[PDB]
Amino acid sequence: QDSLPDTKASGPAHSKEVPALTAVETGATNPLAPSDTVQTRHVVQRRSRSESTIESFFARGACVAIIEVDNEQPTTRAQKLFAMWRITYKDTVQLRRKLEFFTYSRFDMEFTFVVTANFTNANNGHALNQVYQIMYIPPGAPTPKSWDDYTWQTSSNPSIFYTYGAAPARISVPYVGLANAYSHFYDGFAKVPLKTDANDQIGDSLYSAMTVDDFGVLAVRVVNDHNPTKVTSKVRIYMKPKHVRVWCPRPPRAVPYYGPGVDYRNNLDPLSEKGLTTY
Amino acid sequence: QDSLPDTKASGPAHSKEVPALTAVETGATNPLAPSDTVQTRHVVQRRSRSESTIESFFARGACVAIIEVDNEQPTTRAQKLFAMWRITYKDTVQLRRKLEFFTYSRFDMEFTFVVTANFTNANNGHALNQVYQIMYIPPGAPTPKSWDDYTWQTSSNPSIFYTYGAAPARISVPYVGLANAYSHFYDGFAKVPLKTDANDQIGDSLYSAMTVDDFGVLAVRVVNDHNPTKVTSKVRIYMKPKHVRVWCPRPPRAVPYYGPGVDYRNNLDPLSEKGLTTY
Amino acid sequence: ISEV
Amino acid sequence: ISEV
Amino acid sequence: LFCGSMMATGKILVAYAPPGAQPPTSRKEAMLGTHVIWDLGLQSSCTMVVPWISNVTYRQTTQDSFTEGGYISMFYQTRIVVPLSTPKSMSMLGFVSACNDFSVRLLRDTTHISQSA
Amino acid sequence: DKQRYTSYANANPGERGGKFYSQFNKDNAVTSPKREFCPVDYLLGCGVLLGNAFVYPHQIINLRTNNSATIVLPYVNALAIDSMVKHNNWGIAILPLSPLDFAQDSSVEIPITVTIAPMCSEFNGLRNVTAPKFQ
Amino acid sequence: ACGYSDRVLQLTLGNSTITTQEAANSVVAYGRWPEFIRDDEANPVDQPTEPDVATCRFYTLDTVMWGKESKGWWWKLPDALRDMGLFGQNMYYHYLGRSGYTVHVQCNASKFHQGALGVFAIPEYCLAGDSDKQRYTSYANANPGERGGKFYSQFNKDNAVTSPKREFCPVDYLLGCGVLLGNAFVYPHQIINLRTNNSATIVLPYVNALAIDSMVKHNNWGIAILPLSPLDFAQDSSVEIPITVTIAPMCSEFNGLRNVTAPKFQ
Amino acid sequence: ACGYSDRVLQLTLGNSTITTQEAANSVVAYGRWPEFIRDDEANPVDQPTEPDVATCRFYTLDTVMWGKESKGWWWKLPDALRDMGLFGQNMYYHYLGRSGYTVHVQCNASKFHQGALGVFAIPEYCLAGDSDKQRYTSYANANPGERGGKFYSQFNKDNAVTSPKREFCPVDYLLGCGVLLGNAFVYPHQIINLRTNNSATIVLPYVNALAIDSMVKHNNWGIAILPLSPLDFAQDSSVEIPITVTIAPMCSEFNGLRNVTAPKFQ
Amino acid sequence: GAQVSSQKVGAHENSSTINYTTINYYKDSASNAASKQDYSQDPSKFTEPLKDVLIKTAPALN
Amino acid sequence: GAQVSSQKVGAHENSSTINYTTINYYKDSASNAASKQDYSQDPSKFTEPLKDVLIKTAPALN
Ligand SMILES: CCOC(=O)c1ccc(OCCC2CCN(c3ccc(C)nn3)CC2)cc1
Ligand SMILES: CCOC(=O)c1ccc(OCCC2CCN(c3ccc(C)nn3)CC2)cc1
Ligand SMILES: *C(=O)CCCCCCCCCCCCC
Ligand SMILES: *C(=O)CCCCCCCCCCCCC
Repeated sequence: QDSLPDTKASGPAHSKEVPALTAVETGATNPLAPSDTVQTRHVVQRRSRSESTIESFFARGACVAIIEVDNEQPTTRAQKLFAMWRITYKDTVQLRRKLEFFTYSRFDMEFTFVVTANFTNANNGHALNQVYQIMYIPPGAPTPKSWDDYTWQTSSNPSIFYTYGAAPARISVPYVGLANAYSHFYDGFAKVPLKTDANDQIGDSLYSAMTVDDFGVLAVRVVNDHNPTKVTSKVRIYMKPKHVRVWCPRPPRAVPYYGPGVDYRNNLDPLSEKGLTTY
Repeated sequence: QDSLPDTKASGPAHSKEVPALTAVETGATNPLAPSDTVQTRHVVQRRSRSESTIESFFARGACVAIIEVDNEQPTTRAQKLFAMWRITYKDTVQLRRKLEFFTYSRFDMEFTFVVTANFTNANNGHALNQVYQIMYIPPGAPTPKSWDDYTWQTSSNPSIFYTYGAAPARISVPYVGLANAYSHFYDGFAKVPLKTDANDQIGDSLYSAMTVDDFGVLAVRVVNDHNPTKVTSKVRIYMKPKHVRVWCPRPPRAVPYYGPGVDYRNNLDPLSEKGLTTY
Repeated sequence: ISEV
Repeated sequence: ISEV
Repeated sequence: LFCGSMMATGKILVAYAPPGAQPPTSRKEAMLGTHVIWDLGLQSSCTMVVPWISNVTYRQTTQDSFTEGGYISMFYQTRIVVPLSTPKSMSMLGFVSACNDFSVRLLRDTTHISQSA
Repeated sequence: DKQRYTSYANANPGERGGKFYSQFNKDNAVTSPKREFCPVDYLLGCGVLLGNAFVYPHQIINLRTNNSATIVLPYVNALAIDSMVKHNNWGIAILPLSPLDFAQDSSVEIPITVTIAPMCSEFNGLRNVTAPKFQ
Repeated sequence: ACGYSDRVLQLTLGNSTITTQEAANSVVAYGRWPEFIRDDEANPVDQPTEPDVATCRFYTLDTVMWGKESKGWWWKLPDALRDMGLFGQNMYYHYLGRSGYTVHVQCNASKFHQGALGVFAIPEYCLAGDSDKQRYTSYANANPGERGGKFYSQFNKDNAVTSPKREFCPVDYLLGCGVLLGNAFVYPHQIINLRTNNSATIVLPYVNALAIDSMVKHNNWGIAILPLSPLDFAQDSSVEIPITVTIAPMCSEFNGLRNVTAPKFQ
Repeated sequence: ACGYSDRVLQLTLGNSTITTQEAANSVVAYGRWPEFIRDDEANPVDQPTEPDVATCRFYTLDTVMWGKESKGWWWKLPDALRDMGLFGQNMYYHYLGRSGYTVHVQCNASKFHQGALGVFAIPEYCLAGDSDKQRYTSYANANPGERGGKFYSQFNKDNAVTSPKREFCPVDYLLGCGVLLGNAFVYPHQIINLRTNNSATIVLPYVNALAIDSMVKHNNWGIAILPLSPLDFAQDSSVEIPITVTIAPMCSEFNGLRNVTAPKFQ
Repeated sequence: GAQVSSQKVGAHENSSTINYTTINYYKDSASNAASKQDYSQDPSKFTEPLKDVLIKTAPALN
Repeated sequence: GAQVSSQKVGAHENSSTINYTTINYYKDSASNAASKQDYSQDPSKFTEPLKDVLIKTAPALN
C-alpha cells in the first residue's frame, strides 16, 4: 500500500493552540493541513505519489546527441567518414535540467541508438545496406585519425556493430564515477596557481571543470566501403538513468543555459507581467 | 459453466394466474418465457452469451485516425514534414457508435500503429529506409513548431521510434481520466456567464465540451533527413479498449453524426417504407 | 503457479 | 522462485 | 511574513474562494469563503491552508475552466498602525508549499526551458 | 450549422423548461444567431430514435390506467460531486406517445403538472453567491 | 507546557479562522455555552433545519472608525446578520429560528496609543426614542442591520410633530435606556484597554423567555460599544483607528418553513 | 522548567563562547550533525591529523555594513577561513582536509528598524561569470577569502576582450547562478527578520561526493546573504547597520601531510 | 507466477479438459492482455426498476 | 530464479490480485531493468532542519 494520509473529520475550535501562526525565520515550513485551519470531513485517501519517485521521474529515454556520419569516396579534404563525440548530457537542455534539480547523483546508464540514413545526391546508382561501428574510447586509449585505421581493431574497447534497418541498438553502463557520486556541480578547480610558478598559465584552469576528458568519447563509422553514390547518416543517442539515487536539491534553471557551467548571458527576464490585484 | 437457462416442460392451463397480461405503464418489462404462454418441452440449453460480454463486444482494434506525414526537402512554405493529431475516437464513426451505447466507461487503451509509405514522383533516385517518431504531447507540454526542433528531444514525453517494414508498433495506456469514469456525454459547460462580467464572451463556452485539449496530441515525424526524391507516408492508428467497464445504457445513433456533440444536420429519415399489413 |  |  | 518593524501592528484577512462565482473585489465578498484573520505580533508569520475542494479527482496543471481551482485574495481587517519615528511602510513576503495529501501524475516535458539550433 | 454552439442561457430554461419539435427547422440567420436547441421528437432531440428511450428509467401515463408517474432518481455522474451550476445530471423528457383525444371535441386540453423534490442533498466549497447571466 | 497563553487564541468555525496574539482570555456569557433545543424544552413540532457549517461561521461586518469625538456604537442580534449569506436566507425563509453566537471585536493600535473600549453584550436591549411619543420607534429605525447605530452625548428631542423621524435617541451615560453606564458591567462584557489587548471575545447562548421565537420580529442580544476612556495618541488631536466587529452564529436551528419574508426597510 | 527558551542560546566551542538573547531556534543542515570519516567510508590510508580545540573554534570574519543600497554578500567554505589561525595552517600543509562548520550570522538593530536578511547555506555554490567566455573565472577571483564577494542587481558584462577581468557577475534574483532566488529556500537557511531576531545559526556537515577532498582546490559550502526585504529606519534615507559573520570549523580532519601550499592570490 | 486455466473446447479432435497458460511480463496492469472470463448479471435494474417488484402471474396493477 | 510480484491494478476487467514475473538474464546488475517498487521518506530533513523541532500547535518562537 502506497496511498497518501487520510483526511480527518475535524470540528469547531476555541483554544490556546494557534497552528495558523508560525515563524518562518527559523528555517522551517509549517507542517499544516486543512484540519488545522478549517472544519474538515473524513476522506479515505486513495491517491499515491508513484509517478513522482526519483526513478519514475527519470525513467524515460532522452535525446542527448545527434552524430552525423557519412559514407562516401575518401577524397583528400575535410570529411565526415568517421565522427567522435565527447559523452555528455550537456549538449541538450531537457535531461540536463531534470538531473540538475539535484547536486549529486548515482545511477546506471542506458544508451539506445536510433540510426537513420539517406541519399545526398539525386542519382549515382544506389547503396547496399550499411553496418555502423560505434566504439567507446575511454580516456587514455588511442583516438582514430583515419576511418579505417588500427584503433578500430577494438581489441579491448567496447564496440557496437549496428545493422541498418534493425531494431535500435541498446546497451547498459554501470556507475562509472571516480567518486562515490557523480557531481552535477563542482564549486572548484582542477589546478591551483602557486606563488612559485614560472608563468601564470601553469596553474590555470577552467572554473567548475574537473577532469579534461571526463568520461571519454564515442567514435562512429560506417564499416562499409564507399558506394559510388554518397550516403549521409545520423546516429541519435538516447540516454536513460536507471537504478537512480539523488542528493542535495537545487532550484531549477530559470534562464537559458550558456555552456557547461552555470553561466548566463541573455534572456534573464523569466517572469511575465501580471498586476498585483489581478486574478 | 456459462450456458443459458433450460427450457421447462410446461403443460395445459386453466387458472387465475394471467402472466400474458401486464401493464407496461409501470416502467417494467414482463419477465415471460414460452412456458408461460404455450406448452413447452424440456430443452437442455447449451447456448451461451460469451461473445456479447462488454469486453468481447469491444475487443477489436478499430481505425480512428490516418496521420499523413512527408519526408522531403524542407522548402519555405506550408508542408507536412511533421503532423499533429488531437487524440480522439470521434474522427471516425464506427467505434464511436459502439462506445456511445453507454454514458460512462472505464478502460485501459491499446494503440496499434500501421505505417505505410510510397513514392510521390515518377523518379529522382530512391530512399533508404525510414524511421518514424511518434511523440505523445500531454496538455501543457511544448508543441513543436519545426520537424527538427528541441521538443522532439522528448526527455519526459513518451515517444515511439518505429522502423518501416517492422511489425506494426503497439503500446498500452492506463485509465487516464480526471474523473472516476470517462464521460461519453457531458450535459454541461466548462464556463458560466456571470451578471458581473465585462463582455459576454468571458463566460462563453462550447456546449457539452469539457477540457479544451482533453487528452493531448500525437506528433509524428520522419526522423530521417530528406532524400532527393520525396516520400509520402501514412500512420494509421488502431484503437482497442481493454479491461473494460460500462455504465448507463443509451440508444444507438440513428442519424449521421455532425461533429463531436449530438448535433444532427441531415439524413434525418432513418426508416424505410413498409406497409402496415405487409410481411 | 496459479491454477483456476 | 521468489514471491513478494 | 510581516517584515515590518516591531512597533508596527495590524490585522489582515486572507482568503480563498472555491470556483464558480465572481472573483472577490471586496473584503465583504471575500469574508464569505475560506479565510484566516491574521493578527500581527511576536509570531511574525501566518499560514492559510487552501483546502482541496474540487469536482474532478485530479485538476490539470495548465489553465482550463473545467478544472479550475478558484481565487486567492487579501484585505486589511483593520489597518497597519505605527507610532511616530517609525517607518509607515513595510514589506510582506509570501511563501507557498504543498500539504501531505498532494500528488501529481502523467510526467511530461516542461515549457519552462528550451533550445535553439 | 455550428456544432456545440447552444448558449448556457438557452441550454438552461430553469422551471419553464423547453419543448420538442416535429421536424428540424434550421436557424438560418448567420449574422445574429439564436444559439438555441432544436429538439426533434422522434430523434429524442439527440440523434437517436424515441422508441428506444425505454432503455432509460421511465413510466407511462396511459390515461385509462393512471393519473401519474413517480420516478425516484439517484445522483448519477462520473464524479462523486460536481458543479451543479455548470452541469445538469438528469434530464426529464415528456413526449406524448399517443395523442390527447376526447369525445369529438378537436381542441381538447388537459394540465400536466411536474412536482420535484431534492433528496440527500449535500454541498461543498462555500463562498459568495453565484449570479449567472440568464439574459 | 510548550508555551501556551491566555492572550493567544484561535477561533475556528466552519471555513473561518481567527487568530489573536493579544487577547484578554474570553467570556462565556452567564457561564452557558450555546446549545440546541432539547426534546423536553421543545415547542414547534415540525422537524427543524440545522445548516451547520454553512450558517455557523464568521461574518465580518462593515468597519467603523473610532476617533476622538466617537460617542459609541450599537448593533442588535440577529438583525446585524440579516443579510449574511445562508444565515440571512434561513432566517427569512422560516417563521422560527434560534441562535447562539461568538462575538469577536477588533481594535488594534500601538504601545504609544491610548484608550479603553467597553464591549457589552445585553439581553433584550431596549433603547429610548426620539419623541414625546412613547414606544414610537419604527421597525425600520429600530433595526439598522449591519450598519448598526450610534450613541449620543445628550438627549436632543425630535421636535417636528408633523413628520416625525421615529428614531432612537441613545444617550451614552444612560446606556441609551434610562439606567447608568457604570452599571452595564452586570451584563456580559470585556474591555479593550489599548495597552493590554487588541480584542474582545464574548460567546453568547440563545437567551429568551421562549425556547425559540421570531428572529424577524425580535432581537435577543444587543451589542453596545462605548469608549470608557477616549482615544488618544502622541499629541495629534485628530487620531483615528478602525474597530472591526466579526460575528458567528452558533447552534442555529430553524422551524416553520414557508415562503421568504421580504421586510420593508424603507 | 526554570525559564529556558528557543531564542536564548549559548554556543561553546574550544576557548570561544557566543551568547544570543534573540535567536530563531537553530538549523542543522539536512538533519545531519558534523562527523568524522568512518573506517568503512575511509579512503586515504595515512593516519589523519585531528587538531580539535586549536582549529575547531569561532573565527570572526571582517564586518560588512548593510545599508539601503546593499545588494548582497557571499563567502565560500573553506575559503573564508584560509587564513584563520591554526585552521589555515592545517589546510595548507595537507593535501586532504574535511570539515563541518557552525555558521553564526549577526545583525542587530532596534524595535523601530526594519528589514529581512536571507541567510543561505548552499552545497557546491557555483557562480556565473563576467564574459562571453564560459567557465573562465580565475582561481584568484573565485576565492575572495575572508573579504567575500558581493551580489549585483543586473548583468553588466565584462566587455574588454584584450585584458579580461576574469571575475564573477552574481545577479541577486538569479542567485548569481541561473536559477530564481525565491527557490533558494530548498537550501539550508534562516531568516534574520529584524522585528523577530538578531541572528541566524546554521550547523553544517561536510557535504561532498567524496569522503575527503582538496580544500585548496574546492569549496564545499557557499554562504549567501541577500536582503529579502530592504533595510529601513524612521525616515533617515541613509540608514546603516553592521552584519558580522562568525564561523567555526567542526570535526576537522587532515590527510596527506607535506610542505606548505603557497597559492597565488595576486 | 504462471496462470493456468481451462479452455472451453468447441470442436473436439478425435483424441476431456484442455488448459492454457498465461504469464504477465509487465509491471503495469494496463499492459496486460484481456482475461475474457467475464461474469454476468441480472437485467433487473433495467428491466424492472420497480419499488414493489411483482410476480409475473399476479395482476400488474392491483 | 524467477521473481514474482503483485501488479497494482488500476482499471479492472469484469472477471483480486494479479501478478507479474521477472527474470534477470545478465550477470552485471547494471543490465537489469528498473524494479520501480520505490519506498519513500519524510520531507523533514528539508522541511524542518531544526535542532529543537517544535509541535505545530505551540508558539514557533517562545
Ligand atoms: C560530471 C557530469 O556528467 C555526468 O554525471 C554523467 C555524464 C555521462 C555519464 O555517462 C557515463 C559515461 C560513459 C561510460 C561508457 N559509455 C559507453 C560504453 C560503451 C558503449 C558502446 N557506449 N558507451 C558511455 C558513457 C554519466 C554521468
Ligand atoms: C471524453 C471522451 O473521450 C474518451 O473517452 C477517450 C478518448 C481517448 C482516450 O485515450 C486516452 C488518452 C491518451 C493518453 C496517452 N496516449 C498515448 C501515450 C503514449 C503514446 C506513445 N501514444 N499515445 C494517447 C491516448 C481515452 C478516452
Ligand atoms: C512464475 O511465473 C514462475 C515460473 C516462471 C517460469 C519461467 C518463465 C520464463 C519467462 C519469464 C518471463 C519474464 C518476463 C519479464
Ligand atoms: C530460476 O530462474 C529458475 C527457473 C528458470 C525457469 C526457466 C527460465 C527459462 C529462461 C532462462 C533464461 C536464461 C537467461 C540467460
